[PDB]
Amino acid sequence: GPEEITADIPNVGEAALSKLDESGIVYIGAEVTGGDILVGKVTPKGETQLTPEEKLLRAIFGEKASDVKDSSLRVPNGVSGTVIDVQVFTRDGVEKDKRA
Amino acid sequence: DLRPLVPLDGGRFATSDLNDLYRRVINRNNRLKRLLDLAAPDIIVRNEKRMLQEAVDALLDNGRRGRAITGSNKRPLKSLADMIKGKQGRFRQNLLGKR
Amino acid sequence: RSPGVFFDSDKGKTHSSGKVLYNARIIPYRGSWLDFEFDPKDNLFVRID
Amino acid sequence: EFDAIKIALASPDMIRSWSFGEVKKPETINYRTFK
Amino acid sequence: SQLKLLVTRGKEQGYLTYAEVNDHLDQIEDIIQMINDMGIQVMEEDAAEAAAQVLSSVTTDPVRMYMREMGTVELLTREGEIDIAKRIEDGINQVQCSVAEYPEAITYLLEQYDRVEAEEARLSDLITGFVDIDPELAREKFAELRAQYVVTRDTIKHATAQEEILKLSEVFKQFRLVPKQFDYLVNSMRVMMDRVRTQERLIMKLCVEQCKMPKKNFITLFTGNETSDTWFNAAIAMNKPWSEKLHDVSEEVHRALQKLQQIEEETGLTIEQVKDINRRMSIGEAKARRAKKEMVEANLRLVISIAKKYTNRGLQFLDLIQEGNIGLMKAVDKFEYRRGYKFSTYATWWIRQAITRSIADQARTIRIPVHMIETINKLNRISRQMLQEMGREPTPEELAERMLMPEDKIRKVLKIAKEPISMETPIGDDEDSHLGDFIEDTTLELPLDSATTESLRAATHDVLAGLTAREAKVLRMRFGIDMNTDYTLEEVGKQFDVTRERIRQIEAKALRKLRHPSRSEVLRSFLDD
Amino acid sequence: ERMGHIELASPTAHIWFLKSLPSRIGLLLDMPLRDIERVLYFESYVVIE
Repeated sequence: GPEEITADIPNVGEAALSKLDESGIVYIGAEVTGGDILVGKVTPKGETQLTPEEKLLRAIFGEKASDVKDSSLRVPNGVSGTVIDVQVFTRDGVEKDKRA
Repeated sequence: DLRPLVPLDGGRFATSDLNDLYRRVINRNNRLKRLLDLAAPDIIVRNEKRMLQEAVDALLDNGRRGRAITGSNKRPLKSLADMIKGKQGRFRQNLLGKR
Repeated sequence: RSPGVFFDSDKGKTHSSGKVLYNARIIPYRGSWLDFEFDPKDNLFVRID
Repeated sequence: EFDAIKIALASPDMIRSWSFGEVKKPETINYRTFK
Repeated sequence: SQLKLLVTRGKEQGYLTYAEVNDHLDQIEDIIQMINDMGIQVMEEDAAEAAAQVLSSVTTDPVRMYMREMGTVELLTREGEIDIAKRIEDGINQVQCSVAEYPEAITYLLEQYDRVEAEEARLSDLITGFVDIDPELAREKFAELRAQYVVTRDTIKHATAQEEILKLSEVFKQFRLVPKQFDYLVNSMRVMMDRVRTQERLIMKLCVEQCKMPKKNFITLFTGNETSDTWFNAAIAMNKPWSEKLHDVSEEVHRALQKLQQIEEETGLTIEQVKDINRRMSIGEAKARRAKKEMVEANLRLVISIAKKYTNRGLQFLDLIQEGNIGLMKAVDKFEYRRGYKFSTYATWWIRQAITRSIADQARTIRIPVHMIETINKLNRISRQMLQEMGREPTPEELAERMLMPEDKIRKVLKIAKEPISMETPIGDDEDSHLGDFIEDTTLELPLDSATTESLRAATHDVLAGLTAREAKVLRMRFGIDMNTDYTLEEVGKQFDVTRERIRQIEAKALRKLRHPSRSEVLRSFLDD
Repeated sequence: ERMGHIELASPTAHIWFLKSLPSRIGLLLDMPLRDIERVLYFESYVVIE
């Protein structure tokens, strides 16, 4: 299936995003540092075939790995600064985003 | 695996020249097989045999044969032995000098 | 290099006796590479391409 | 643990001993799935 | 001593450019590469005597060798081609009569014809038409061969039979049956002679090739009677010492006579009839084949012309030509001057489909359907006349209204092309790093994530240590732990011997005790929201 | 780790014993390398029996 740019991501804290609006893109202005998500992208994975003793744990606390991975863009090591600009291209025959 | 066909981002792919060299030799071998069950004229079959000797010979190495039979790339296809010798090859570069 | 005519020498290095050859060439834009070249024997010589 | 690296010409029965089958087709993969 | 002198000069000066090696003597490239390792260090501006001997012996481009092969080849004349064609036809007619020279060949013909009359095939698929609309004619004609045979059975007792087996052959010659039925009795006819000839290898080779039997004694004995024991079992009174050696195999090659009488029975008539039948067949057949071989020679000039335009779409030039030849020989079986034609116009149809049906088959590292290649070549051509026409460029939407396809069946094909990159491509930096030197792995377990999991089977071992023997074992039972495992809940109901329902109770009891915060907080560490 | 093999439709000559400098198949059979070359590329026969 296609990839999404949502904000609801596998294992991202509520303040761990802190800089993504509804579209999952950073606000113009928010100072960024090592590891902050500029754009929250997630790509699906179909039936990972997880390990045993992790099936055990996920059955113990009822949690279960979702369908989407964590291929989300992020600021590299060290390089820290401000987000001065954002462009949003889109395929012509496709739905556009709220931030778009 | 040692001659992979890795997927590149954006729909493209990347392979090693060993792949297409193997493919061409298999093509010439299939053709000579088809010729042999036809009992076609010995001229055509002898050209096929010559061509397969050419293909395998350029497979194991590129230098002794006259023209390194390149591809759509305007570079010579990089055969087996070239992945052992030379500066770039496994021995001189990657088997002692490694990250 | 521009198509024209050139008089090279290549001091030393030919015949390894100290002989200084003289190999004149005429590189045109479109055609043949006319090359007059000497030997050690001081007999002029000609090649086509 | 090994020692005394060796090398020699390879017999056709040797080479058959290595493989786990024989390639026949010049196809590689499926262009729709990548299997 | 010309090249011997130049190699002496190479050992003298130690570096020799194109001037000398061009002027001290393709073969040029070959000889320069050879002079490289006297060693001499040749350039462009046990080897010394080894290379000297190989440089003492006086092209292999298979295209040059192929032209030189074709040198003794020349365009054949038009009606001369008709003559070759009629020679081929005479060969096929020799083979036809040969099969009709075999009567039981026509017997199996009637067998197949009855099976299609018993409906074992199609009445128009039993043959590729007769040489003449409705099958009840051709079928009753086949039925004529049925009655035309049983009129022949009256006369092997020989003067009236020999010309009766042929009258159903002369009618036979005016037919055209499908090749599979054609080759079956043929490939059975090929089986027929191998069976009989192998017998004489048991018959004669076990006498003439072992028992010191001169050729005269078998030929003067066998051929002339050729069937009974008068030629074989009478040779053991030859007043010979080697005819005395005809005893140990006398019961064995007599078997080979037991197999020949089978074969005479199996042939229905004398094996020498069947011999010169299929002997005659392959006699003309090779000549017939010889006729075809002659014609294919004088048409490769077409095929080199045909393939002259398909070349640089990623296929070796000698690979185009060989696929070209495959059609050129396949058409020799099919081309018919019986209309009166030039084979030249006929060939390029087959030879065009040869190159193109192959070029879409074995010309990428990822293969694709010809009907998809049908598509890509339809877009790229229809892309031309729209890019050139409308102005800038055909957008896939614009292609959607030229070709009314859904544009997501189109756009997937535009993702189809562009075969993979050579992983030995040289990247920039002038560092000689190839492309493949940066393509990373995805199968690797992240070395930390292995380091994590080693505590997991330790940590779950921790809480599973402080469990009850039932719960500790049943959970290892229920989940895939420390074995080839994951026995289903009925399966744990059997081994623990409690109940398919009761196990889930203690299983529910298992982690409900482990669902205790402040009791199993270890795996609480293995949670990150 | 696995390897595949290929059954060639006909024999063919290894280049390393063919065209290497000392010609491992050259001096294994008393021949000049150009002779076995003419043999290999279907040019002129070589007699046996």
